[PDB]
Amino acid sequence: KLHELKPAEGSRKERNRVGRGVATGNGKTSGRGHKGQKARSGGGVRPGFEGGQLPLFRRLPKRGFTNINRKEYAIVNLDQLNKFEDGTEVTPALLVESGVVKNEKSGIKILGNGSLDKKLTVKAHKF
Amino acid sequence: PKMKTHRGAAKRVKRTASGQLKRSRAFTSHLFANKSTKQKRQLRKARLVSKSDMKRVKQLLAYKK
Amino acid sequence: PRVKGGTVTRARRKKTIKLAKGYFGSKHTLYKVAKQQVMKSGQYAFRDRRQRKRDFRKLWITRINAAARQHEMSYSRLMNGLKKAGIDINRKMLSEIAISDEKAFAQLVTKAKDAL
Amino acid sequence: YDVLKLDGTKSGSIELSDAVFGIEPNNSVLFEAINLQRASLRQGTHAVKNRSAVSGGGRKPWKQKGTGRARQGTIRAPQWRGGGIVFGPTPRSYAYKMPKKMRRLALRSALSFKAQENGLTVVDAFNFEAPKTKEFKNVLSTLEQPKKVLVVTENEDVNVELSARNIPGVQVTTAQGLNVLDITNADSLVITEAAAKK
RNA sequence: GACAAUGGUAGGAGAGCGUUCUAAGGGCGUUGAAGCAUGAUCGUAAGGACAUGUGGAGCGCUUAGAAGUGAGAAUGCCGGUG
RNA sequence: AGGACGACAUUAGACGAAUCAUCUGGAAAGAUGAAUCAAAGAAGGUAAUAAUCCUGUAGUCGAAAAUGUUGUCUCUCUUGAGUGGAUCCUGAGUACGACGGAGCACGUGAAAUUCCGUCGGAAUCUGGGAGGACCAUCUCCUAAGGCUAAAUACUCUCUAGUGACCGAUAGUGAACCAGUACCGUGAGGGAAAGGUGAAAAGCACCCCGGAAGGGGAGUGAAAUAGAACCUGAAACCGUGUGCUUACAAGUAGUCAGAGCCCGUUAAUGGGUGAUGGCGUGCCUUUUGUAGAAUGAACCGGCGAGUUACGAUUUGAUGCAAGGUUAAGCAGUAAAUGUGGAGCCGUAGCGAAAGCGAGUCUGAAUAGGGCGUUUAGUAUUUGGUCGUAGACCCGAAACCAGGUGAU
Ligand SMILES: [Mg+2]
Ligand SMILES: [Mg+2]
Ligand SMILES: [Mg+2]
Ligand SMILES: [Mg+2]
Ligand SMILES: [Mg+2]
Ligand SMILES: [Mg+2]
Ligand SMILES: [Mg+2]
Ligand SMILES: [Mg+2]
Ligand SMILES: [Mg+2]
Ligand SMILES: [Mg+2]
Ligand SMILES: [Mg+2]
Ligand SMILES: [Mg+2]
Ligand SMILES: [Mg+2]
Ligand SMILES: [Mg+2]
Ligand SMILES: [Mg+2]
Ligand SMILES: [Mg+2]
Ligand SMILES: [Mg+2]
Ligand SMILES: [Mg+2]
Ligand SMILES: [Mg+2]
Ligand SMILES: [Mn+2]
Ligand SMILES: [Mn+2]
Ligand SMILES: [Mn+2]
Ligand SMILES: [Mn+2]
Ligand SMILES: [Mn+2]
Ligand SMILES: [Mn+2]
Ligand SMILES: [Mn+2]
Ligand SMILES: [Mn+2]
Ligand SMILES: [Mn+2]
Ligand SMILES: [Mn+2]
Ligand SMILES: [Mn+2]
Ligand SMILES: [Mn+2]
Ligand SMILES: [Mn+2]
Ligand SMILES: [Mn+2]
Ligand SMILES: [Mn+2]
Ligand SMILES: [Mn+2]
Ligand SMILES: [Mn+2]
Ligand SMILES: [Mn+2]
Ligand SMILES: [Mn+2]
Ligand SMILES: [Mn+2]
Ligand SMILES: [Mn+2]
Ligand SMILES: [Mn+2]
Ligand SMILES: [Mn+2]
Ligand SMILES: [Mn+2]
Ligand SMILES: [Mn+2]
Ligand SMILES: [Mn+2]
Ligand SMILES: [Mn+2]
Ligand SMILES: [Mn+2]
Ligand SMILES: [Mn+2]
Ligand SMILES: [Mn+2]
Ligand SMILES: [Mn+2]
Ligand SMILES: [Mn+2]
Ligand SMILES: [Mn+2]
Ligand SMILES: [Mn+2]
Ligand SMILES: [Mn+2]
Ligand SMILES: [Mn+2]
Ligand SMILES: [Mn+2]
Ligand SMILES: [Mn+2]
Ligand SMILES: [Mn+2]
Ligand SMILES: [Mn+2]
Ligand SMILES: [Mn+2]
Ligand SMILES: [Mn+2]
Ligand SMILES: [Mn+2]
Ligand SMILES: [Mn+2]
Ligand SMILES: [Mn+2]
Ligand SMILES: [Mn+2]
Ligand SMILES: [Mn+2]
Ligand SMILES: [Mn+2]
Ligand SMILES: [Mn+2]
Ligand SMILES: [Mn+2]
Ligand SMILES: [Mn+2]
Repeated sequence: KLHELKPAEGSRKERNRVGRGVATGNGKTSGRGHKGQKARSGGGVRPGFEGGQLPLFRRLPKRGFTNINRKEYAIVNLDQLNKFEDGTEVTPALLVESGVVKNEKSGIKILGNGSLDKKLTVKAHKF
Repeated sequence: PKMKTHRGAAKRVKRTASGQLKRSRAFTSHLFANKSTKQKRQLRKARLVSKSDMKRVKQLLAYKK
Repeated sequence: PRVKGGTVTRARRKKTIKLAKGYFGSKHTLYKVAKQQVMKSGQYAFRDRRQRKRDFRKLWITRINAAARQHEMSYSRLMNGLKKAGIDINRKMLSEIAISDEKAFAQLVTKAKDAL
Repeated sequence: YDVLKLDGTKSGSIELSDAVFGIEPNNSVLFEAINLQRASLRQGTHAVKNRSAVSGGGRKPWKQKGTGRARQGTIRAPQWRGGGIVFGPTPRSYAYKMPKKMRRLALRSALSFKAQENGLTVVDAFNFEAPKTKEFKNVLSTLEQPKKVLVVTENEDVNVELSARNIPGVQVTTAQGLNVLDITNADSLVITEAAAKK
């Protein structure tokens, strides 16, 4: 079948060749249909922004992991070779509730609404 | 080359939402006592970049969130 | 890969020039000039194909006017009687009968002369 | 399962292998890898002349007005004879990449077509130099053939018309297995594929 | 099978024709390839064949890939000739 | 800090496998009928397209000398380690400050860190610097002396090769005796121009002519390939002539149409055209152009939306609460194997501390903003934007180096 190939229907379309005959042979008609036609994207001829600015950014920001932890029937944690967190800077455990199993949670900074349920089935807190 | 971010807008945008740019609002600097206390208290609460302008400013904050 | 100009041009242009075949002078020999003439030539024929339909109906009408006139009847009157006669022949037929058969045309005349 | 014909013979010593080797059909991926292969196999050595900065030149051929000729800039501007070439080819990469799992989806769907048509498995044997392989290839087989094995130099069949791709079942490529209309496999070679393919 | 719609500049959308190169398949070719010339040929268009003369090596078809892919106008460039 | 022994390499080269017949033909490699080799079916050449005809290829040997190159002897050069501390020593017109600059991604700024000019100008293991002004504290270091390979950049040149790069207006400016004819005082600018044939067999000889050139005769497959030589389009120039034309006002055609002449890709044919109807080229630009607005003498060739990298969106495909690699190694300038740093997603809200399916404002568990209820991600065709000259051609000008008072 190497001589009768076919691409998946829907991929691939013949690119548009402007300016090659009279099934359209152009672009616009005057003004900035000049080559490298300007207007900055933004620069709409009077401010555009120029209207307030509010700023900072500082340091420490955690990395969330919600109580969708239908892991094993117990065991410790932070072990995320398991398919859960990755690219963590800390590890808070939040809610969206379903503490459907009992285990011992361990990460830094647990959310109060979460930990109320984690400790209401097996007890669990740490740093 | 990577597109540069218009950092002057980014100092006044805040993205978040479901793609909408947040706010910042005008006449909020100085020269009070000519705006109404009604105008004053209301320009305090913030409003998004408009549909028509996000059509124009879409490229500059492409890297915000 | 570079594509050369290649044959495609000449073969295209010769197409046109062969269309300009009966034409005068360099309207039959230069592409640039013969292109314009062949364009117009069909631009005429397109309208002329419609016009000939009316150029011909007018021919029969006058011919009918002629043989109606010979029976002391205007073409105006003949068609009014033929309508009320319920005859539904059409000019090109009506006129051709007037040339090929004097008697047959006279009969339809008298048919249309009553029913008036 | 599939018979294992004796080299040169008929010792149809069956044994099992399939699923990620048979069973699988797919095509839409199978094409897209074939293109990724031949994309990558080309150097883009082409480069056209003047980005008008190429070619000696660049005084203004005559003053603007007063001449009655058209205004001109370089005598190498692209509409001249011997001028620059707007947007010629330039050398470039001509070669993308496709996600890992899909690369594997290719080869299975490649080999599975050979299973759905026909493709032989074999004992092995070896020695030195091969007009003999024609007799070995005439066991039955057909016009275009490849062979696989973890080892190498059993391929002094480089020089056969057609039929002269032979690579380890780890150097296996979507070209052949598509190009070639039959394929012949040492066991263990076919095992080494079955190991990796899963 | 009825029944509807089908003027059109900027401009959007769609489907295609042809050119060169690549791949695989399948071919043609000194019993004459490309090219050139001629014809009253075929297709809705771009365009495709066939026959003959010329010519004396090459070239097509299918499927897909890629493009220096299509000219009538730029007081466009170069050549030739009015 | 310089020189004596023998392995490899560079600079000449050698061996190197296997075909015959026929048909066509000027010639066989083509077709066909039987063969053979192959660690060699890469490539080019040979009277047409050749694995087996030649140069070669895979492969195998080969160096007098000359460098280059190393293993190793010699050759130098060699003194190598720890405990405690009184009192010495660890780079002064320096670090540092002010002033004027300059530099750090960082424009004097809150301006650390680093360098110049100019006046000032310290300390001495109870020392000095640094940690983004500064002090304290803490931690890391130890400036004001020097040298140091590899991984990195480049290609005038050499050898060996590669290309979905050009194929004579292309490709170098230059396939040819190109930086040459040619132009300028000069710096400097800078062309055009390839192809007989397989083989020179390049036309002995007769003929008209002073010759040029030509008709024969000849070589050749072909000179209707004869040198300004393959093919040999078009404009343009001519010879012949079938139909037509000297009372007619014409963007030249179109529609109708007798007459005459011919006979095809054989089809409700071809050429011409008395005469009748209709009828102000094209392009551009325009409210509007037959326009007396613009452009083109004609014919040919050349001649303008590209690519890279980012963005966004659509479509296709793979996986999916996940998706996915970058460099780098491996590989045959692949594919691929590797590599999970990294990026995006699973959570949002707030300027922020921060709290979290909710948060922000707020005194409020009022209200109100953004969010919650569920899908992404990687590659890629297309569209579009951004960065690039960014569709093409076009200034008057500006700056920098030079060249000119013949
Ligand atoms: Mg945020
Ligand atoms: Mg606003
Ligand atoms: Mg200049
Ligand atoms: Mg080999
Ligand atoms: Mg012959
Ligand atoms: Mg012969
Ligand atoms: Mg043969
Ligand atoms: Mg040859
Ligand atoms: Mg100083
Ligand atoms: Mg070389
Ligand atoms: Mg003589
Ligand atoms: Mg020739
Ligand atoms: Mg001619
Ligand atoms: Mg005007
Ligand atoms: Mg005009
Ligand atoms: Mg799903
Ligand atoms: Mg709320
Ligand atoms: Mg709400
Ligand atoms: Mg100057
Ligand atoms: Mn299209
Ligand atoms: Mn224009
Ligand atoms: Mn415009
Ligand atoms: Mn434009
Ligand atoms: Mn420009
Ligand atoms: Mn910024
Ligand atoms: Mn702003
Ligand atoms: Mn204020
Ligand atoms: Mn007011
Ligand atoms: Mn080419
Ligand atoms: Mn052209
Ligand atoms: Mn230049
Ligand atoms: Mn002029
Ligand atoms: Mn050039
Ligand atoms: Mn329409
Ligand atoms: Mn209509
Ligand atoms: Mn349009
Ligand atoms: Mn479009
Ligand atoms: Mn053919
Ligand atoms: Mn060709
Ligand atoms: Mn072009
Ligand atoms: Mn000219
Ligand atoms: Mn030899
Ligand atoms: Mn030999
Ligand atoms: Mn022979
Ligand atoms: Mn060799
Ligand atoms: Mn020191
Ligand atoms: Mn300091
Ligand atoms: Mn200071
Ligand atoms: Mn200062
Ligand atoms: Mn600090
Ligand atoms: Mn190199
Ligand atoms: Mn040529
Ligand atoms: Mn001179
Ligand atoms: Mn020659
Ligand atoms: Mn003579
Ligand atoms: Mn002869
Ligand atoms: Mn000539
Ligand atoms: Mn010639
Ligand atoms: Mn008169
Ligand atoms: Mn007359
Ligand atoms: Mn008049
Ligand atoms: Mn007329
Ligand atoms: Mn008229
Ligand atoms: Mn045009
Ligand atoms: Mn006029
Ligand atoms: Mn004008
Ligand atoms: Mn003019
Ligand atoms: Mn022209
Ligand atoms: Mn836009
Ligand atoms: Mn663009």
